[PDB]
Amino acid sequence: GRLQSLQTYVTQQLIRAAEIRASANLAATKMSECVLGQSKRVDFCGKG
Amino acid sequence: YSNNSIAIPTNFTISVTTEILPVSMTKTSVDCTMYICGDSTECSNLLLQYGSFCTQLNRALTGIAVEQDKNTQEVFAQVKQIYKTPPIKDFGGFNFSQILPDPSKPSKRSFIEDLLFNKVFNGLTVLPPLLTDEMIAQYTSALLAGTITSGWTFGAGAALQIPFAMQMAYRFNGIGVTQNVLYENQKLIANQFNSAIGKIQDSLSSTASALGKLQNVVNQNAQALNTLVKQLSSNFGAISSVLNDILSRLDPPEAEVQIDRLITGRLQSLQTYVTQQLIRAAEIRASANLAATKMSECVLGQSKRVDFCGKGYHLMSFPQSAPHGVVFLHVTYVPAQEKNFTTAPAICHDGKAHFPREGVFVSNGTHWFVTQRNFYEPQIITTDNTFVSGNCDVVIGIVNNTVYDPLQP
Amino acid sequence: GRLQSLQTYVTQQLIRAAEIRASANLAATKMSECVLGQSKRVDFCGKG
Amino acid sequence: YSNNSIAIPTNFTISVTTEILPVSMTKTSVDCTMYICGDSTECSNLLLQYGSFCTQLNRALTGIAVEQDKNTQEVFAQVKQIYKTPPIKDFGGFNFS
Amino acid sequence: FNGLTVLPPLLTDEMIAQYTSALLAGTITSGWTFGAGAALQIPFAMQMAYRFNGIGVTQNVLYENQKLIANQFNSAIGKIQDSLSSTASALGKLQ
Amino acid sequence: PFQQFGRDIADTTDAVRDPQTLEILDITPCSFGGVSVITPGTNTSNQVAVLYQGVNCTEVPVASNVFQTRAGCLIGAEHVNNSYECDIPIGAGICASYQTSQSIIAYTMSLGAENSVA
Ligand SMILES: *[C@@H]1O[C@H](CO)[C@@H](O[C@@H]2O[C@H](CO)[C@@H](O)[C@H](O)[C@H]2NC(C)=O)[C@H](O)[C@H]1NC(C)=O
Ligand SMILES: *[C@@H]1O[C@H](CO)[C@@H](O[C@@H]2O[C@H](CO)[C@@H](O)[C@H](O)[C@H]2NC(C)=O)[C@H](O)[C@H]1NC(C)=O
Ligand SMILES: *[C@@H]1O[C@H](CO)[C@@H](O[C@@H]2O[C@H](CO)[C@@H](O)[C@H](O)[C@H]2NC(C)=O)[C@H](O)[C@H]1NC(C)=O
Ligand SMILES: *[C@@H]1O[C@H](CO)[C@@H](O[C@@H]2O[C@H](CO)[C@@H](O)[C@H](O)[C@H]2NC(C)=O)[C@H](O)[C@H]1NC(C)=O
Ligand SMILES: *[C@@H]1O[C@H](CO)[C@@H](O[C@@H]2O[C@H](CO)[C@@H](O)[C@H](O)[C@H]2NC(C)=O)[C@H](O)[C@H]1NC(C)=O
Ligand SMILES: *[C@@H]1O[C@H](CO)[C@@H](O[C@@H]2O[C@H](CO)[C@@H](O)[C@H](O)[C@H]2NC(C)=O)[C@H](O)[C@H]1NC(C)=O
Ligand SMILES: *[C@@H]1O[C@H](CO)[C@@H](O)[C@H](O)[C@H]1NC(C)=O
Ligand SMILES: *[C@@H]1O[C@H](CO)[C@@H](O)[C@H](O)[C@H]1NC(C)=O
Ligand SMILES: *[C@@H]1O[C@H](CO)[C@@H](O)[C@H](O)[C@H]1NC(C)=O
Ligand SMILES: *[C@@H]1O[C@H](CO)[C@@H](O)[C@H](O)[C@H]1NC(C)=O
Repeated sequence: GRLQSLQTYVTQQLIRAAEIRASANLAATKMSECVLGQSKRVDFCGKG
Repeated sequence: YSNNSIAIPTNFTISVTTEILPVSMTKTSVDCTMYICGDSTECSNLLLQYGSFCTQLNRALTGIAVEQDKNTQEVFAQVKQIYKTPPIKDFGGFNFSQILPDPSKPSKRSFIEDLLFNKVFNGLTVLPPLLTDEMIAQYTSALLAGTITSGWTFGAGAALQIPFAMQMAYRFNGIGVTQNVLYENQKLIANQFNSAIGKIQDSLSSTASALGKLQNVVNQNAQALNTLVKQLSSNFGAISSVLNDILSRLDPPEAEVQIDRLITGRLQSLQTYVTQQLIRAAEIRASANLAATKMSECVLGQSKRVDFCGKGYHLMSFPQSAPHGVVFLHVTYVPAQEKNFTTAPAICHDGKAHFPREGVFVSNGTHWFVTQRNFYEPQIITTDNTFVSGNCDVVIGIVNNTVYDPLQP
Repeated sequence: GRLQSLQTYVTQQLIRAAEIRASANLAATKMSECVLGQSKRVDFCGKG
Repeated sequence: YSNNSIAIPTNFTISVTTEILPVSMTKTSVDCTMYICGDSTECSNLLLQYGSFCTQLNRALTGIAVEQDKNTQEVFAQVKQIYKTPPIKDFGGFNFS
Repeated sequence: FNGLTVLPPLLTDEMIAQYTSALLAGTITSGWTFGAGAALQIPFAMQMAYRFNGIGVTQNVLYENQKLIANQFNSAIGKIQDSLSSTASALGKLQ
Repeated sequence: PFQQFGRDIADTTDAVRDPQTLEILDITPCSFGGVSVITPGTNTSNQVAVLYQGVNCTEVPVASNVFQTRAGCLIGAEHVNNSYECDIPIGAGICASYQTSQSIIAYTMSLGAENSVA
């Protein structure tokens, strides 16, 4: 029982970590383009 | 390839291509106790000893459903207001009948949307989506009307009207081709656009495997549910699959242990199903984020990113709805009918080098002209379309020639 | 025991395949935009 | 920083940098019945009562393999035709050897 | 092998090399034109002038410094070879 | 004539023949679903509405104002004929809100202001 609980926790943590990594990649891209430059991509670095 | 030859197109072609992206999947919620044993009170009492092995699954499925609704909302809901096309539809020759809504049909969907739509319990329930198909079609129609009437403006502030011919001239100017190219070929371009849309409708109607991704998603979900239901009726090493017989024709201890084994088997099946659904939902969320980005960048503006919004030089895109997905029609400009020429980095007129302000030097074979890099409209070399920098000693490939000046009355 | 081991291996492989697919999508985008064109996005196609 | 001073470059530098991205992984496929017990008939008979557990794993592994093939195809196969450089390579001083 | 097998990739390494060589040849000979329609030839000096003009630097900057820029490019490529050859931990992700 | 009971694709019995009188009976599962409470927050009011997901209101008293939606049957909310922005999403284009004496209403979602560019 305890091993099943721990394995479920580990799998959920892995999926959550993948989601957070995707969000961090998006944040890094926005820092590279919006802050260090001036993006012409529509609705990427704000509305307008 | 050679060091003094350049090829420049003399015509062009307007090509429309589709693109299908799934954005959401069906929202199924499966009860734990009802699925494991929906009628045996002693089985539920036995399962209660496992702790929170039935709340985690419900929480995960609820999160997945919320994710699906958020995916649809972020992909489609991107307009503050609901725009409408004018009753008069003289757009200078461009014919949007295939994409604009049809009021005759009860569903108020366009031709292509109708083609796309027609072409495509043991404790399990399927929740309805928050946005009905009519609201998705209303969002799509609002986006189309805003793009046709306004252009870039309605996605970056107050919506501003502009004739479609002049909007297309702006979009041509945004890829390196001047306005006169469109203004002097308006009928040809309009006919090409209409023919391309007609071919798109015919191609979507003919091939039976164009909408593969949405069918893949639907089939995967159905197969997962069917596998779960089939796994429900299995012995898992016990005497019989059904637990009613186990509880009836057996003593309480052995019936209890067999029920425990069946509970373990069904719990493992449910856990595997939930994990697979979580991974699939992550994939669908990635696809929905891509679709939202394409809507923001290709539909609400003009994108200079290569191979992103179509295949060629992007002009505009039109969204179309689909069951659990979205379809774009990327209008692109592709050059055609090139012609060989002879080029030169600069020109030596009076001991000083002359470089083009914008364009490139070409040669009929005897004379020299200045032409656009994308379209062939040669014109005589003059002082206004060239700029002078340096003498005739450092450029490797300079060509002796004469330039004209307007000031000579 | 062996079924549990096999299912754990399959789940880890699925997560790893998702990560590799994200990397492959990034590589395809960089090939489309850096190689076949000239990107104006800052720090996407190299530093500078 | 001051409200009237600006700095402007007078030269430049052409710098080349690398970047490595993994596009695919090795395509494996593990049989279920053979891995669990490849020769014991009694074991296979016992396993058959567990339901369709050796089908889901095979389906997942096949999906991973076809995904790897699609990854490579979509990353690399982006040219309709196969272009060839001219036999004489004089690109104005640039050396691509 | 306990019932585990390794399938071969559909595209062999020579085919991947052929794709990469085709992309390089198209980039060198055509520019960005081959990725958006018919492939149009252009001298590499003029294509690099276009690419300089794309980042806000006029063409005369290239045309008056062609030899220096070519030497810089060649030196950079040689340094890439040396850096990849010496440092064996560069290929971290694939490993 | 020789068939006794029917099955669906998922091997679930969904039709049987009465042994005494040779007539076909259709087996339908007994209604079930989740219960959802719609509240405007304790900081505003202590009045709530109840939604029975995917269940007809006829089976509701077996196990105030009764309104039947596509997502289920809404108990305790008064269906108005107007259309406002979605405050609390119920399902299938139905939203609930706390408006003004004071009551919980259940309207149809509005997709924003109506506009028409000249
Ligand atoms: C560019 O291509 C179009 C075809 O896409 C040419 O238009 C055709 O012209 C011929 C002769 O003028 C007509 O017989 C065809 O009916 C035209 N087709 C269409 C669809 O209009 C056009 O002439 C070409 N432009 C140039 C400068 O050659
Ligand atoms: C825009 O195109 C559509 C179809 O391409 C045109 O609709 C056609 O109209 C003719 C004349 O009434 C009919 O014979 C066809 O059957 C129609 N096609 C379809 C698919 O219904 C429409 O007329 C065009 N727009 C304008 C303003 O002419
Ligand atoms: C070089 O360019 C000139 C200018 O366009 C071309 O000469 C013209 O040819 C047309 C057609 O024969 C005549 O109508 C014009 O009067 C000519 N103008 C001049 C200034 O000569 C000439 O054809 C081009 N060279 C080649 C090889 O085509
Ligand atoms: C711009 O930088 C380059 C090098 O990056 C300079 O070229 C060097 O000039 C020095 C001084 O004559 C020589 O000793 C080096 O051998 C040159 N290097 C190369 C690679 O040619 C160049 O002089 C600089 N520009 C200016 C205006 O000084
Ligand atoms: C591009 O650079 C390479 C490497 O420096 C040159 O190849 C060398 O050429 C010389 C000339 O005979 C040989 O002595 C070297 O052995 C070659 N090196 C290698 C590694 O093969 C190549 O010649 C240059 N390209 C051009 C057109 O000169
Ligand atoms: C089983 O027995 C019942 C009771 O007699 C049968 O029902 C009767 O069948 C006769 C046959 O003509 C009818 O006339 C009567 O009206 C029926 N009575 C009722 C109350 O239904 C039934 O038919 C028998 N079934 C079989 C298969 O023999
Ligand atoms: C340009 O010249 C080359 C030389 O062989 C030829 O192959 C090519 O077809 C020519 N271009 C056109 C448009 O004919
Ligand atoms: C082009 O190459 C030829 C020989 O290959 C040479 O004679 C000519 O001067 C070169 N021209 C330029 C502009 O490089
Ligand atoms: C161009 O003209 C100048 C002056 O007439 C002359 O010195 C030079 O040699 C000419 N160039 C060519 C390539 O004939
Ligand atoms: C709302 O509309 C329906 C259908 O027209 C009608 O039966 C009902 O009386 C209306 N209710 C109100 C409050 O207007």
